[PDB]
Amino acid sequence: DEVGALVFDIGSYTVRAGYAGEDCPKVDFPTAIGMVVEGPTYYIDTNALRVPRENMEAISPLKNGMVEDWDSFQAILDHTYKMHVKSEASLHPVLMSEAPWNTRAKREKLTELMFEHYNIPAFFLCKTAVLTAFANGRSTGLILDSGATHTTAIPVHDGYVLQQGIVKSPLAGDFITMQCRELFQEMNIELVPPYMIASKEAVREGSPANWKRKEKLPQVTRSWHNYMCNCVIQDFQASVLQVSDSTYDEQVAAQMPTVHYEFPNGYNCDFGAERLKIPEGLFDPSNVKGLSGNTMLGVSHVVTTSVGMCDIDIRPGLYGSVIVAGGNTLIQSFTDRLNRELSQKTPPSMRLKLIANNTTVERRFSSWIGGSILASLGTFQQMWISKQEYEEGGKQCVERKCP
Amino acid sequence: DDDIAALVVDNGSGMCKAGFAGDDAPRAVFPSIVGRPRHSYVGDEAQSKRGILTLKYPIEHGIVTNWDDMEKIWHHTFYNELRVAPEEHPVLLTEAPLNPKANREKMTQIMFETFNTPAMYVAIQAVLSLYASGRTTGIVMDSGDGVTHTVPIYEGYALPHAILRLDLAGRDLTDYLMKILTERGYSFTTTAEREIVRDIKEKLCYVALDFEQEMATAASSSSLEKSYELPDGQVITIGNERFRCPEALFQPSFLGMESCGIHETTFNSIMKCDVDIRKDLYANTVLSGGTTMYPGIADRMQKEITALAPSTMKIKIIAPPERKYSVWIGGSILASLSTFQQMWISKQEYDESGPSIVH
Amino acid sequence: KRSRKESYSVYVYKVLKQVHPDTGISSKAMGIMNSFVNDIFERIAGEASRLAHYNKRSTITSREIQTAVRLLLPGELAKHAVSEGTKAVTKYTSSK
Amino acid sequence: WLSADFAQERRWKRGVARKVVRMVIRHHEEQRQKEERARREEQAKLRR
Amino acid sequence: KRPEGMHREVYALLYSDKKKVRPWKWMPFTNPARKDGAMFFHWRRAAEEGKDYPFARFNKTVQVPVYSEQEYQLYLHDDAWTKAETDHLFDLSRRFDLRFVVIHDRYDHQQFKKRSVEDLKERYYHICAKLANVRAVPGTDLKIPVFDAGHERRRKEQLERLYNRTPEQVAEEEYLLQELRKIEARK
Amino acid sequence: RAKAKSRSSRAGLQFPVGRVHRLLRKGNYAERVGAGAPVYLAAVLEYLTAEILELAGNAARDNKKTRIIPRHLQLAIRNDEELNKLLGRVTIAQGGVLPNIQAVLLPK
Ligand SMILES: Nc1ncnc2c1ncn2[C@@H]1O[C@H](COP(=O)(O)OP(=O)(O)OP(=O)(O)O)[C@@H](O)[C@H]1O
Ligand SMILES: Nc1ncnc2c1ncn2[C@@H]1O[C@H](COP(=O)(O)OP(=O)(O)OP(=O)(O)O)[C@@H](O)[C@H]1O
Repeated sequence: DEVGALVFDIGSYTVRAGYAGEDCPKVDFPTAIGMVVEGPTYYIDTNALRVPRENMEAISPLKNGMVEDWDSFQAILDHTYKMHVKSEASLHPVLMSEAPWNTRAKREKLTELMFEHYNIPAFFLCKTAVLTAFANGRSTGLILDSGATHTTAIPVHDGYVLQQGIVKSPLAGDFITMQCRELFQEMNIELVPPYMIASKEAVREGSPANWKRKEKLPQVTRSWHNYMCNCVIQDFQASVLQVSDSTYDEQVAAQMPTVHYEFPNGYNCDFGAERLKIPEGLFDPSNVKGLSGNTMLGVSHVVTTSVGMCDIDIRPGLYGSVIVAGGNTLIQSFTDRLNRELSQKTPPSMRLKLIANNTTVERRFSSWIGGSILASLGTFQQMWISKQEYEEGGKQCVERKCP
Repeated sequence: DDDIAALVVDNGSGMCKAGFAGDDAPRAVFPSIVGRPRHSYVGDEAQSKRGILTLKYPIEHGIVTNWDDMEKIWHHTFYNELRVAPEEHPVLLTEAPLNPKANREKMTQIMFETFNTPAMYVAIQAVLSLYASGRTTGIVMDSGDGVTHTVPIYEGYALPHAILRLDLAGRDLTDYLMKILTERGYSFTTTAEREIVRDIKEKLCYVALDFEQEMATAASSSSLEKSYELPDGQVITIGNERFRCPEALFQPSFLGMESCGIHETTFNSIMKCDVDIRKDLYANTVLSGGTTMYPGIADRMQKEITALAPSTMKIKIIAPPERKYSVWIGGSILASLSTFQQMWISKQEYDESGPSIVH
Repeated sequence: KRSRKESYSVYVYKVLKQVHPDTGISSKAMGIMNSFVNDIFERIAGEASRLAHYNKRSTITSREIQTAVRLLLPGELAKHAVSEGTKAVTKYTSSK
Repeated sequence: WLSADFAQERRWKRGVARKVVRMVIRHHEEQRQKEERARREEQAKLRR
Repeated sequence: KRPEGMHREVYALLYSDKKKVRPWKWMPFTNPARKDGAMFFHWRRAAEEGKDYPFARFNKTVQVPVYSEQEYQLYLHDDAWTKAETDHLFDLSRRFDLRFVVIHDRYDHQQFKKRSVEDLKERYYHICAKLANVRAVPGTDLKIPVFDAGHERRRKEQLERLYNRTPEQVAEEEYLLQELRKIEARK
Repeated sequence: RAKAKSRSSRAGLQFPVGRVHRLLRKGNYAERVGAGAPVYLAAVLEYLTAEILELAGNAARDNKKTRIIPRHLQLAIRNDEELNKLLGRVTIAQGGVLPNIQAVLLPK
């Protein structure tokens, strides 16, 4: 039943490639990579990426779960194949994830690029929601994925996604990074990335940073500088931010223990209510300045809208199999606040239940674990789009072979 | 008792650790090269007859070939067994950094088909290196002879989502040192000659001021030129490669191949690791491998990790006095662990699941 | 706020169904059966405690339980129960 | 059938590798405890 | 002297009361359930080389009739449904294992006017029934149980009216409690 | 950790070894209980139960009934030689008695 294949989960934040049947992906590496015209070169594992090198250039291969630059996408694929996978593509099928809102044009183009360039024996393109459901062990339910670019509620029914029920919101890791930037600029915190620091000394809490700048820094572009700053900001997020249990109240937030954090440059300080006031926008964007818009939907609002836009007969199943995934879901008390809001807003007639896949591996790599267990099944061995299928039906056979 | 009968085999890019297990030291290590006619030999004989043999390393940054080569190294290692390998074979063999499915299955296939053993186990060299001491986690540098790694093995499990690697500090480091000696005036051009350059690492392996050590030492070159022993008696005061390319680990740009300096590479590994586990990653950073025998690696890793890490988290570096073979020692211990019996794979389950076993 | 009371009905029915696939048991018969189990448990445990106290031992062991079963069960039932207990204590310590 | 298997195998694997590194700590402890048992043997010779 | 030599508890209880050939190989194989002859690989044993694919039994696709051009023009004609739409509906039904909740989402609204789930289900069932009602000889499926769409529309409407009622749930539950109260009082 | 195995399954019994051990350890019986005592006790209890259930099912089939009722328990106990001695001083509700009519009180 098992067959040596290659499972790919190419997200806007990180790419996870590995073999089908393993509990974890072989290699997970950031997606927001740089570029250097050595021709354009790309890197993996973050060790060839976060290096000060001459003329770091900007690039965006995949945004919102969709390919933005086919050249950079092909380069990332080639590098993942020859550097970490270290195996010929013709020896292993390829099961790749895709965003539900991916277009037929991009689907067919990816299919033809995988069949005419790498000559893979079999190909399959599955949706991230279906993969998350298959990983969590449910064929019907609502997948809540809060990535770096968007927070999306996707209803899957019997293993198929209902496009008309999908809902998206831009409040995601990008919004959190913007809020962290604004908080730093308001608190007068100079965001210094590590590559600009030569040495530092220990300073008292709240005092200026005593650090020395490197003397032979190479030429780096504003894009690479912002990438390093966003990496630092994401570290700060994972180390500090926490979701409020209930609706954000300034009085209750001013009674919470502060969290100490030290930036790469040595500036160390404690954060109080400002670390809990930022993650509140994910659930209630009405209190976020610079976001003068009520049409934006919080996490619970997105969930409720996605459940409501579906047939009333299946809403009980969605409410009972609400699955939570994504990187942003790792913020402390995020799922607690989500469950509270969903129990408050959901009609008691429909049972509510959230899966407890709270581990980091279970959350961030859910879409890849799903593809792994889906390709490691004997039944799935009949859904493989073969090279002969591509040659006979053409690029358009993808739409009929893999919904 | 597979624990008492334990056996370990590690291929390696520079020296296979072939030796009987159960004790705390290897027995019959060998250069691990396979020679064939130019127009089969393995080990010391091939290393001697390199002049009339096309030599190959079955280790390609951890990758190996299945049908033809690795079986020769295994036959050469079979001396560790009591010449009765078809009966005395509770062996654990090389586990490349990360090529789990294909390499593990194809290797276990050969092992069970050639020996049909009642005891086998599959664990990445990282976990064996960590068992040399034993604690929550290790981010072992594991700089041996072919590659460098940052394996964050939390609680004895190698988290693959955070494993990072480095390639330039492997074999090509000897070629860079050969080019440095060419600039000096020796001008070697083949392995049969630069074997002595490889040996130079026995003394020319120190670094203090990663940013200006070589310049500051060329300015005051005295009591630092160890004068390695050349065969022809040329004891010229080697005093620049003493500090050039021990630092190439921390500064890949110094060689020409670009990558995160070994220190910042390990740092990025533990950064990509979990937040709470990152404290133990800082506190239990291990150093292992032949390349880690450089006396300055410990202090330089201390300094660089303290510069790159927060002030609250300290760096409790641990370099075993015999880190040369810490991986082998830990593997032998894990093998001859008393109550580890039940975890050995045997012919019993092989005859019904074969390589479809956990891999 | 539930006041859940335990019983041996889940295993008394498993043994019943394994020793008689086609025969069931009523609720009153199950209650009498659980009462019998409790009564014999009390008897054997008290006899083992008495043996321990007589031997001046503060802990009851499989040997005390074996002698208690030999004392309690009559004739050709004692031997059967003792062989069953011995076989179970040997199949349990063999890590199966 | 297979979904629960991976979830089970994960908890089992992290449990298996766990107890492995575990007896590893007990083994190292047993080596220090081995030296302590040698000291106890010295004390037993003392007693004899 | 005590023989023992065995486990303490078992020992006390007992006495105190007195040719290898079968290599696994990375073998190729074909799945008879497939029609494209795609060749895959598997770590089979040395005994079942070339044996049929065991999971091939899992190929019992859903049963969906296939009307012909003449049959459609004769009997399945409908003023509010064209071939371009009916063929697509049947294709979706065959592809997605006859689940109309998903067929409705996969419906091509860009070429055909919007549809609900009940109308699609009614159309499918009417097609299936009319295809076979032409003669009594067909034994596969003759009397397809065409579901009720009229009452289903109500079951949808007067239940969506209950779904999104926020305080009305509490109000109705409270009055139902009071209703049982005084009904028991007047019993 | 490793997949937890219950002591009842490990031994090969159905009765709750865990609950038997709990009762033994918290009861009047002793200060602390060994691991082997509750296994043995549960095994003996299970054997007695299997025996009496076999006899009750036999009585039920004899009476042409599919459900074991207290009649089938009383008849089984008072027909068996050893179980009768075991439960001589025990009365069973709604169990009845045997049709043991003395030969001296019969028609003559
Ligand atoms: N430990 C953590 N704690 C909190 N947030 C985290 C953590 N790790 C990652 N994140 C957040 O997760 C986001 C990216 O995660 P994820 O991998 O789910 O994105 P993706 O799904 O791969 O790509 P896309 O979001 O475009 O689909 C980042 O915005 C980052 O801030
Ligand atoms: N004492 C030492 N000081 C410096 N370098 C050393 C020392 N001993 C060995 N080396 C270098 O390290 C290399 C051997 O690496 P080591 O034995 O630690 O791991 P390895 O097994 O050789 O590598 P791999 O594990 O990839 O096979 C040799 O090529 C040698 O040049």
